[PDB]
Formats: sequence, structure tokens, C-alpha cells
Amino acid sequence: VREIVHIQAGQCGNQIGAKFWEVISDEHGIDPTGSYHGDSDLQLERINVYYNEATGGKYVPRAILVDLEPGTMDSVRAGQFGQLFRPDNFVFGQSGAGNNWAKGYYTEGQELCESILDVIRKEAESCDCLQGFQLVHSLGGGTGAGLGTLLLNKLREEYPDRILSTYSIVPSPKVSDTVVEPYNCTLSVHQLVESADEVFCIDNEALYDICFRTLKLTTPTYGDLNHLVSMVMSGTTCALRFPGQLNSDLRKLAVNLVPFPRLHFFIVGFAPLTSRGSQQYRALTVPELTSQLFDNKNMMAACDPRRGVYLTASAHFRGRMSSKEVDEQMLNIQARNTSYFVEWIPSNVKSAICDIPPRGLKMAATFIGNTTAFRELFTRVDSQFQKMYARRAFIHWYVNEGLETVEFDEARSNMTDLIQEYEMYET
Amino acid sequence: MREVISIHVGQAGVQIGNGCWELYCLEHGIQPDGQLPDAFNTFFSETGAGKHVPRAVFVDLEPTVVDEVRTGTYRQLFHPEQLISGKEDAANNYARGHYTVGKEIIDLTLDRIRKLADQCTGLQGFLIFHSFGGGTGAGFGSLLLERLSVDYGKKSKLEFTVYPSPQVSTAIVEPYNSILATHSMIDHSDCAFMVDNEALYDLCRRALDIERPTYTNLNRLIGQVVSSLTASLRFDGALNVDFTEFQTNLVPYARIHFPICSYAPVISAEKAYHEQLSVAEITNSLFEPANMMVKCDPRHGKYMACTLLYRGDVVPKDVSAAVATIKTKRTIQFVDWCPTGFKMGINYQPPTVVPGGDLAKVQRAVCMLANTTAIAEAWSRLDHKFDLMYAKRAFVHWYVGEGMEEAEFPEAREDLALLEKDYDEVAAES
Amino acid sequence: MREVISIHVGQAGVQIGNGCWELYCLEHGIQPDGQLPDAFNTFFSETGAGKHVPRAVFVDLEPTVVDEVRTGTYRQLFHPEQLISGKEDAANNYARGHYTVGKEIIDLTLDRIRKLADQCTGLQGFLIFHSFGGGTGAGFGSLLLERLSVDYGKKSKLEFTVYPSPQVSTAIVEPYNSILATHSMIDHSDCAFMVDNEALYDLCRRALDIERPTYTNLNRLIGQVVSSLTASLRFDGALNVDFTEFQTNLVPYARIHFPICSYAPVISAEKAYHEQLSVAEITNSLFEPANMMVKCDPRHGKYMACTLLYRGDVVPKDVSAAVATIKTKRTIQFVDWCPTGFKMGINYQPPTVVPGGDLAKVQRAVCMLANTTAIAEAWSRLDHKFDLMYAKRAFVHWYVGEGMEEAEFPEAREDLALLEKDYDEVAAES
Amino acid sequence: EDLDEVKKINSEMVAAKARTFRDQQLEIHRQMKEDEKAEERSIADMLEENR
Ligand SMILES: Nc1nc2c(ncn2[C@@H]2O[C@H](COP(=O)(O)OP(=O)(O)OP(=O)(O)O)[C@@H](O)[C@H]2O)c(=O)[nH]1
Ligand SMILES: Nc1nc2c(ncn2[C@@H]2O[C@H](COP(=O)(O)OP(=O)(O)OP(=O)(O)O)[C@@H](O)[C@H]2O)c(=O)[nH]1
Ligand SMILES: Nc1nc2c(ncn2[C@@H]2O[C@H](COP(=O)(O)OP(=O)(O)O)[C@@H](O)[C@H]2O)c(=O)[nH]1
Ligand SMILES: [Mg+2]
Ligand SMILES: [Mg+2]
Repeated sequence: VREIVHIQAGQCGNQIGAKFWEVISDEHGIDPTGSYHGDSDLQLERINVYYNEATGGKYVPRAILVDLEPGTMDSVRAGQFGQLFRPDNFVFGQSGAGNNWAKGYYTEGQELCESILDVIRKEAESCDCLQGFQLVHSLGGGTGAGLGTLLLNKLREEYPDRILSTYSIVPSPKVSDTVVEPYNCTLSVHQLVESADEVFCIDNEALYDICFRTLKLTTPTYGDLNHLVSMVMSGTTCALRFPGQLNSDLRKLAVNLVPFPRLHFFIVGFAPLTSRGSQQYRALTVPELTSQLFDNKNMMAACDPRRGVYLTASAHFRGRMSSKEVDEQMLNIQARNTSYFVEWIPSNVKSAICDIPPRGLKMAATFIGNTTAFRELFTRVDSQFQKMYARRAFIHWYVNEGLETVEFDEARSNMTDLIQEYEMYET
Repeated sequence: MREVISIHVGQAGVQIGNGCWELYCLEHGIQPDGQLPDAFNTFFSETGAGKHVPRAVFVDLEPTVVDEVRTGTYRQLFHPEQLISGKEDAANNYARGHYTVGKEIIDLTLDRIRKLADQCTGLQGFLIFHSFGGGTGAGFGSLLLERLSVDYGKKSKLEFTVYPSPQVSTAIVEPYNSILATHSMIDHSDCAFMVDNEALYDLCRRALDIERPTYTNLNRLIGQVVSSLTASLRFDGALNVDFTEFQTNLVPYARIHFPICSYAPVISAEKAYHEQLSVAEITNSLFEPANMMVKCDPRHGKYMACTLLYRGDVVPKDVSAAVATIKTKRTIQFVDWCPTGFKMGINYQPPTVVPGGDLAKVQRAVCMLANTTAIAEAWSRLDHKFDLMYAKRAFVHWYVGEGMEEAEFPEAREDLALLEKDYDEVAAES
Repeated sequence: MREVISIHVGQAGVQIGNGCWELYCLEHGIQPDGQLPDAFNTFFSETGAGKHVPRAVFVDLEPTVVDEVRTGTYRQLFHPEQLISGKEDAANNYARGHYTVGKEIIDLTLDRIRKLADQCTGLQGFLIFHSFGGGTGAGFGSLLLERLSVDYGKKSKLEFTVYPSPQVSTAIVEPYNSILATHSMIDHSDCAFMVDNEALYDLCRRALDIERPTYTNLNRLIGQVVSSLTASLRFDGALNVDFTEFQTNLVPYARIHFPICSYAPVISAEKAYHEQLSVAEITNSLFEPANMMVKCDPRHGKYMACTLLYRGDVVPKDVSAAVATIKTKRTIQFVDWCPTGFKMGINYQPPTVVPGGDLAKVQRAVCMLANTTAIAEAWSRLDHKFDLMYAKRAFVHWYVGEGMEEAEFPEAREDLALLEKDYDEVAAES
Repeated sequence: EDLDEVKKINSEMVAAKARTFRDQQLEIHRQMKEDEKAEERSIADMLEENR
């Protein structure tokens, strides 16, 4: 019944996934040894969505871990919740990542893909009504960026009906950490457009901004950074796992938010966030959450929606609250700021409520939006790639793995067409 | 004896039904499990011994809402086969509900309903609840009604559906599902009532002193109207009204069936001390636009026929005087060709309260059902919203990929235009 | 049976009414909760189990005074729906209350008034209270009366308003509001009684030993006059007087309606022992300018109509003797074309004192209502003050910015001028 | 005709108290939940952030 299969790719995907599983394990109340010790019977109602049952009261998540280097698996095993994962599901290589898209896609991708597909196929048969697959990877280096596209393409070939959704991290415009990110991201965009139904883009620079303003972290680390992304994932799937006044699964979200097949890149947001010295003052209520969600500063993508126009957007609420209040807030925000929204799609803001709020929070909400502000992110990488590829001899590193230079021009051509389609639908 | 059957489709139908049966158990006096601590045959079936079973069927593709009843306190009352659950939502897609997933489960529900009808030897009528915006409510409901219309023939299939609110919308594809479902109802539904959430929210905020209502309060108010409609067939009275009587008098034609609903007195506890609430006071409150369950002002349109149902200590003398007083109002418009317009019915069963509820314990109450041309205002809003979407083909790709042909969209658009033309033609005068 | 509806506007209307209702409840004998430990229809309405509710609507644009009643002792008596409070007051601006703020809340109040009138089947008239100098008082009252003129037609709309004092004033823009109010009042109002704050202040010490009274003491005096006026409709009497009886006799012309009021005997607790307080004393002391509640000397003007209302041990023989002696007073002048000019009515119920009141339990009392040309003295003062205002355009910008058109100021000035000539022409002899 | 108002009046008194009990139960529970949530934020900052 509506099970979900989780896939983690590369260094960034594995560390985010490790924090992600720690969140759901805490939410359901699973001891690190793998035995249930929680306090509410509602937690065991639908644990089949993310967890499998082993003999003896031990639960094992439907987790597939993929990397080309073993060092990442060493950290995963040594982690607090490392023992929870199935040892056979740890699939890894024995060579360096390469920091290259073509190297990951062609040379080692073919060797690893057969083993990874079989391992996933094991978990695919252990679920009655597997709704869709979930992928965690970054577009920067090439391990997740390169291999993730190949795996995503194969999954679509095997399971066309299922909803393929990915959570991708884009190269930051200023804190980019590789001389050759624009090449890797541009090549990855072509496969992402045609394969994945739903794509969520998150940028590190926005994450650093959010932590500094609101959370006031003096020395933030990746653990604090990935906690917010783990919150966003947990809220999205909350409808399947728990009761609510208005259930809304992923296939509901895809129908509402996507007007046309190619326009499916989304921007996500989370609320509430408060400095741990300021939580005394906040009269946290439904209107307070609405202000945080639609505030431009809380967005985890470094693209201002105000400069663009809004397409269909949805908001999911967790906790106990009045249905009328949620409905009125969405109506007020839609009518107050009519300049932001397109006129020809009324009722832009979809609502949904789930009954149980997360730990510690009396109520919480998550925001997912679709807008043409993504053109700014694509403009940054397009301009950088143009100045990269002008010195055409830098392509030689990708040529060694079999990548012909004509692939770069075609990838930009498809990428340029995506901008033009976004430009056209602005009016 | 003389039986009725209820069908609940979609999320809204199940939650509305949960509130409805809560009132029925208290009014009829049954434990949550079904044991005793009459009209019992009319609503419930007797399984021998001391246990009763309701004549209700719950259908939804979402297992979640059904499982809440399965794990709820009332689980022992509900017979396990009566609870039908699917695997996944219809994704708010009418094509998905009507063609892909609905056909996988339609035969299971039809067989159970036919099985249930065998025990209802004196059955007359069906009640189906819908949510127009939801995919299952519209996609599955249209398929179910098409099957039931040919299966049972001449039976009164009454419906009670939730029309989309004028401004409060939770589904973006809601206009698409509303129009396509409307095409189905106008052909296969004998008589279908409408309500909207936005008017209920305003009424629950103004009349009742409830600051922040939820779906729980809205469901209970709807259940009160349904109980009042069925109270004539469940208790003695000076003027009993059958389902055939409603069908003949409410509708003047076939395609103009759509009635409107209202209820009074909607009053909180502390106000009930402060007032007297005679028959004249409750009669006047019905026609005020504030109390209307659909956000449309009757003053823009006219009244075609009206039906009033009375419960409690009502005396036929006072009803006649109150009706005569209403006719003297120039603010209420009636067509020249329907001077009578009114049918009154009286029943002796007072309204039943619910502990921890939102309503008072009034000695008497009145239900209002009528047909008016002001409902054409709501049709204009939905028609305009659909044209804006279809001008740019904003969501065609989702529906076509689920097996529904694109040519069905203009057909539904044309059918709605004829309905609007019919209402204008009938509202005309010579 | 026979009912009167009371409407209160502004701080003056509400706080005077609070004094009125304390007097009314103790006189009839109904507890603050509406229970008991007749002529109730005159000002009270009945609810089933014996709880009483007054026939009143309290309206003000500032919620402060209304909230005081809500938290006050009398909170149980009034229905919460009858206490209507606005958001922001008219800020002593006639235009603001007439156009901007008053029109926001006018529709709600009229529905409340119309809804109340249905239970008042024997309704005979409306009593409305205002402050002339205020913004909400005069400004909101003008709109209310203009609507009620077409809503109900031939119904006696009597009023009781506080006219600005000749010298004591607490508002700079007071002359603007009064004249604009005067224009609205003179057209639609059937008969509006007039009192001023300054003469109320003077008698409150001259007639009884209170060195520094407040609004509380003055309002009790106002309520006593109102109670005497409505006592004829409430109790048995040797000579019944109805509202239309006052309306026909008091006014000889349409625009000369404005009467004056007086009351006697007003005496402290101890001093009442020393004087017999017979019928002769109460009747003779009425005509003295000291007891007049409008600071205009009757000797300057003339008498054209007088009305006497008696409550006590009054015997008709003494009334004839007292009136005959009054006509022998050369100090009192009457227009030759009105020789009789007297209507008297006798009621048996004595005045009822307030525990904590400031009046003695006098065995017999009498109320005085008359119409005199001496009020032309008061009008000329307001006209002179306005001309000083409008010569230099003192506060035109405030009123113009609130939607009022500047051309209304000369029109209102002309209307007051025409009234001044009309009073002079009527007072002229032939 | 005069009998049925007693039915109205008796339920009228008792169910106001019933609503009063429901509201009093609700605020007390939220007060207890407030204390628990006060402890939850305490361990969040005084323990975890201080750790
Ligand atoms: N008044 C009221 N409306 C409800 C309630 N529950 C659901 N609804 C209505 O149902 C509408 C949406 O339908 P869904 O909840 O998605 O149910 P559905 O018909 O199965 O839709 P799908 O799952 O997509 O097939 C909302 O707009 C609500 O107005 C309720 O308890 N009370
Ligand atoms: N005699 C007497 N006069 C009162 C009483 N209460 C208010 N007033 C009069 O009300 C007049 C002004 O009233 P305000 O409240 O200031 O103004 P308003 O008429 O309510 O209109 P706003 O300007 O909107 O407040 C003053 O001149 C007072 O004499 C009272 O209890 N007794
Ligand atoms: N937020 C976050 N980012 C990370 C983490 N680990 C790595 N990254 C980012 O991921 C980007 C590329 O990582 P890389 O090892 O090349 O992944 P690859 O694309 O699959 O090869 C770098 O810019 C890092 O900043 C982490 O734990 N948290
Ligand atoms: Mg649903
Ligand atoms: Mg005032």
C-alpha cells in the first residue's frame, strides 16, 4: 500500500540520506538497534511505507546506497544509525569518483548499473503498491550527477507508471566548489527534463543564508545544513503515513502543480524557523506560519520569485488547525499579491492538512511552488558554460571517456529551449 | 418495512456520513456497537439477536479514511463487507477515477449494493454524497450512477453534493472535474441538492458563536438537514411526505431539478435562553439570504417551487399564517405561472441534540427546500473559470494520458451552455 | 399589544438609556437577569421561561460605552445581538458619520430594528435619543431617520435630544453638527423634544442639595420625565393619553413641532417634609423659568400649546381649580387664536424612586410639555455662532474631505433661516 | 402546547454546563500539553543546544 523506495547517490546524497533516515527513525520512534520502542500506536499504522520487517521485531529501511568510492560507506557504517541499513544493499565501487560527468556515466556507470538495478529490483518486489522512486543526489561533481541520470533513465524504462521524483542540489553561483561544474550540470539537465516527473532544486548558498539570518548559527556544519532538507522531505510524504482532514499524495501534487509536461521544476520551503533565543517571543499560529512560508527569505533556492511570476503552488500543513483559517489565509495571500500570480490560472495555492505534527512542534507547514524564477538559475549556469566552452580545448578531459564535443552543444540547445519555454509562458 | 439506502463516495462522503450516523444512533437510541442499551427497519437492518446493522456502503480509493472507521469506536456497528477501500488516490483526475482505477473496483461495489437491496424489501430511494472537486467523488460517482440507472430503473435516486465555493478553492483542477461531473448528473440524477463550504463557514461563524470551525462542525449541520428530510418517513405526523411527493412538487421540469437547501433555527446555547423562537420567527429566518446554504442571493432570481418540513410542536394553524405572511413580502419573487408554490409537511419528532455539539435543544425546527433561478449565478462563475483554463489548454495533458478523449471537453461545455439557456428560458415570463 | 421601540445613538444615548432602564426595571419589578423573585409589552419583550428582554437597540461607533454594558451588572438583561458597536467613532464630524463610517454599519442596525418590530405587533412609535454636538449622535441619527421615513411611513417617530447649551460647550465644531442635524431633523421627525445640559446642571443644585452632580444624576432626571410620558400607556388612569393624542394637540403646524419640557416637584429628601406638595403647588411651580429644562425665558416668547400629565393622588376638581388660576396669571401670555391650548391627563401610578436615587418619594407629581416661541431665542444664538464660523472658513476642510459637498452649508443655513422666519410669522398677532 | 417547553428548558440548562465542561476539559488539556511542550523546548535548547 503506497510504499516508497529510497536511493542515495554519491557523497552529498549519502550524508543527506543519513540525516534523512535519522529524522524518520526518530519520528516513528525506532531505536538505533532497530527495535520499536515508541510511545504511540499511530506510529505503527503505516510503517510499511518506508520500513521492512525482519524476524524478531527488527525493522530495516528500503534504502539503496550507491557510490564509486568506499570512503563514504565507511562513514555511513560508522554513523549512529549505520547498523539499521541492510549490509547487502551497500553497493559501491573501488575507484575514485573522478569529479567528472563522462567518467561516471560511461566508464564505471556501465559496470555498476547492472548490480544496482538488481539490488533495487529486490526491494521493488517487496512492496505491493510501490508508488514511485525517490532519489537524492547533487549535480556538482559527477558521481551523483553522472550516475544518477543513468540510473534514473533505467528506472523509467523499467517502471514507466511510477512517479520518479528527485531532490537535486545545484551548483552555487558564488560558492561553487569545482572548476568544471557548468559542464556537469548542463549535461545532467538534459536527462533530468525528460525522465523525472518532479524535480526539487536546492542551493547551498540559500541554505547558508537561511541558517545565518534565522537560526543564527555561529559555526554551521553540514549536519545542521542537512537537517532543514530532511525536514522538507519528511513533510512531503506525511500524507501517506498519517491521517489528515485532506489527504494529498504525490500524484495529487503532480496533477495540480504541473500545467505542461516540461514545466515541473519546483522550489520548496519550510516553516516555522526561529532562533533558539527568540522562540520565547513568537506567538506561533496559522497566520504566523503563512507569513514565513511565502516570505522570500525562507526559500531554499537562491532565486527571487518576485522578479518572476507564479505558476500553481501548494502548501501542506501538519498539526491540528481550523480548516476555515487555512482556506482564508490562502485566499488572502492569493488576492493581496495578484501581481505575482498568473491571471489565467485562478486558485493558484493548493491546501492540504495532516493531523499529526512533528516532534516538539505543535504545528508545522511545508511549501512547494512553481515559478519562472528558475530562469535566473539557468541563466547563471548558461553564461558560465558559454565562457567555459569558448575555450573549447578544456573539453579534452571529458573527451578521454568518449564524450564528443557535439554533445555539449546539443545539451545547451535543449537547455536553452527550456528557458525559452519558461519565457513564453510568463505572459 | 419502508427502507432507504445510502451510498458514500470519496473523502467528503465518508466524513459527512460519519457525522450523519452519529446523529441517527442517538436519535434512534443505539449503542456505538449496535446493541440496544420502531423506525429501526427504515434505516437499520436487524441481524438477529440484539444487533443492528446500518444500510450504508462506504466507497473510496483512499484506504486512509476507511481505515479510520475500521479502527474507530463505531467499528463494531459497521459490517466489515460494507467498507470498500482501494490502493491510491485518483490524483484529483476525473479521467483516472472514471476510466483507469474506477473500473477496477466498480463491480465489487455494485455486487454489494445489489446484495444489500435484497434485504430492503420495502426500499424506496437512494442517497449519494459527492465532492465535486475530488477525483474519486466525480470520476467514480459518474460511473456508479450510470450503472445504477440501468440496474434499478424507476427508483428515486436523490443526491446531496458539495458544489465548489465561489472563491474558496482547494483544488486547482476543480473546474474541470465539476463540469464533467455536472454533465453526468444532469442526465442520470433524479434530483440533486447543492451546498458549498464557503457559505457554511460564514453561517457557522455568524449564527453559531464558533470562531474557528472545522470540517466536523460542517458535517454535523449537513447531517441535521438529511435527518429532517427523512424524519417524515421515520415518525408520525399530521402531514407525512414521501420521496415521491418531493420529486413531483420540487421540480417543474426534468432538467431544472436542482434545488436549494436551508435550515433554521441555527442557534447556540446561550442565545436560546435569551429568545422565544415561535413559529413566525423561524419561518422568516429561512428566506433571509444570510441563512442560505449556497452563496447566491435569491433576490437576483425568482422562486419556482418551495417545500417546508416541520418538526416538533408545530400546529397547522401557525404554518398557514406564517406562509401567508411570507407571500405578502415583495422582496420574494415568484413566477406568474406558479401561484401556489408551497408544500408544507408536519412531523412530531423534535430535533435531537448531540453532547458537545454546536446546536441548541430547540422545541421545534423547520427545513427549507426550494428551486430558484439564482443557482444560475454559480453556473456562470464555473463556466467562466473553465474557459480561462481551456483557452490556453492548461491541463489537457494529464487527462488525455489517462484514457479520456479530448473531444469530451467541448461536449461538456456545450451541455452546460444548454443548461444555462434552459434556466433563462424557464425564468422568462409572457 | 402596545409597544414602543427605543433606539440609542452615541455616548449620550447609551448612557442616558442605562439610567432609563434601571428606573424602568425597578418600577415594573423585573430583576437584572430578566427573572422575577401587566403592561410589560410597552418596553419589555417576553421569552418562554419568563426571562424578559428590553425592546431596545444600542448603537454607537465607539465600542467603549457598549462594552461597559456588556461587562456591567445588567449584562444578562439585554440580548447580545441588540448591542451593536462600531470600530471607530465619527470624531465629532458630521460628514464622517453621515457618509464614511455610518454607511458601513447602517444596514446591520436597520435589520435589527425591523426584526425587533415583528415581536412588537402593537407598535405605536419609536423613541430615539441623540447628542446634537456629537459626531456619531447627530451624524448617524440623520441617516437612520432618513431611512426610517420610507421604511415605515406613517409611524410616530418621537425623539428626545440634548440641545447645545447657550454658553457651556465641550466641542468647537459643535455649531456645524447642530445645524446640519437641524436640517435633517426638521423634515422627517414628527415631534422631537428638546433639553439642554446647562439648565439640567443648574436645577440639579437649585432644586436639590447636590453641590457637584455628574452625568449620572442628570440622566435620572431625564428618565423620570420619560417614565411619566409613557406612564399613561402603562397603567390605569382617569384620562388615557396616547402618542397620537400628543402629536395632534402639541403641534399646530408642521415645522413648529419642537416642544419644551418641564418637571415638578423636584425636591430633596428632607425638604419634601416641610411642604405639603399639593396639586396647586406642583401646577403653579411648573411655569416658573427656574424649573424649565431649556434655558429660554417664556416671558420673552408666547404660549400656544401646553400638555399636563399627572401621576399621584390627583383629583379632577383640583386640576380645574389649578388651571383656572393659571389662566389668571398676567405674567403668562397666550396667542389669541388659541384660547384653550391645554390637554391634561391623569394616571394613578405614583412615581417610583431608585434605591440610591436623588429624589424624594413624593406622593404626587406632574410632567409639563409645551410649545413656545421663546425657543426662537435659542435658535438665533446658534445662527450667530455659525456665521462667525463660516465667515473665515474655520473648519471647512475637515468636513469637505469626508465626502460632504460644500454647497450643503448655505442650504442648511437657509433652512435654519426659514424656520426662524416661520416662528416669527406664527408668533405674529392679527 | 405548554408542556413541550419544559423539555426544551431542562436540556437548555444542563447542556450549557455540558459545553462548559467540554471547554474546561479542553483548556486544561492544552495547559498540560503546554507544560510538556515547555519541557520539550527546554531540552531542545537547555540540553541539546547547550550540549
Ligand atoms: N464540508 C466538508 N467537505 C469535505 C470534507 N472532507 C472532504 N471535503 C471536500 O472534499 C474536497 C476534495 O475531495 P477529496 O478530499 O480529495 O476526496 P476525493 O473525491 O476522493 O478526491 P481524490 O482523492 O483525488 O479522488 C475538498 O475540497 C473538500 O471541500 C468534510 O469533512 N467536510
Ligand atoms: N446630559 C448628558 N449628556 C451626555 C451624556 N453622555 C454624553 N453626553 C453628551 O454627548 C455630547 C457629545 O457626545 P460624544 O460621545 O462626545 O460624541 P457622539 O455624539 O457620541 O459622537 P462622536 O463624536 O462620534 O463620539 C456631549 O456634549 C455631552 O453633553 C450623559 O450621560 N448625560
Ligand atoms: N549540504 C551538503 N552538501 C554537501 C555534503 N557533502 C558534499 N556536499 C556538496 O556536494 C558538492 C559536490 O559533491 P561531490 O562529492 O562531487 O558529489 P558528486 O556530484 O556525486 O560527485 C560539493 O560542492 C559539496 O559542497 C553534505 O554533507 N551536505
Ligand atoms: Mg479524496
Ligand atoms: Mg461619542
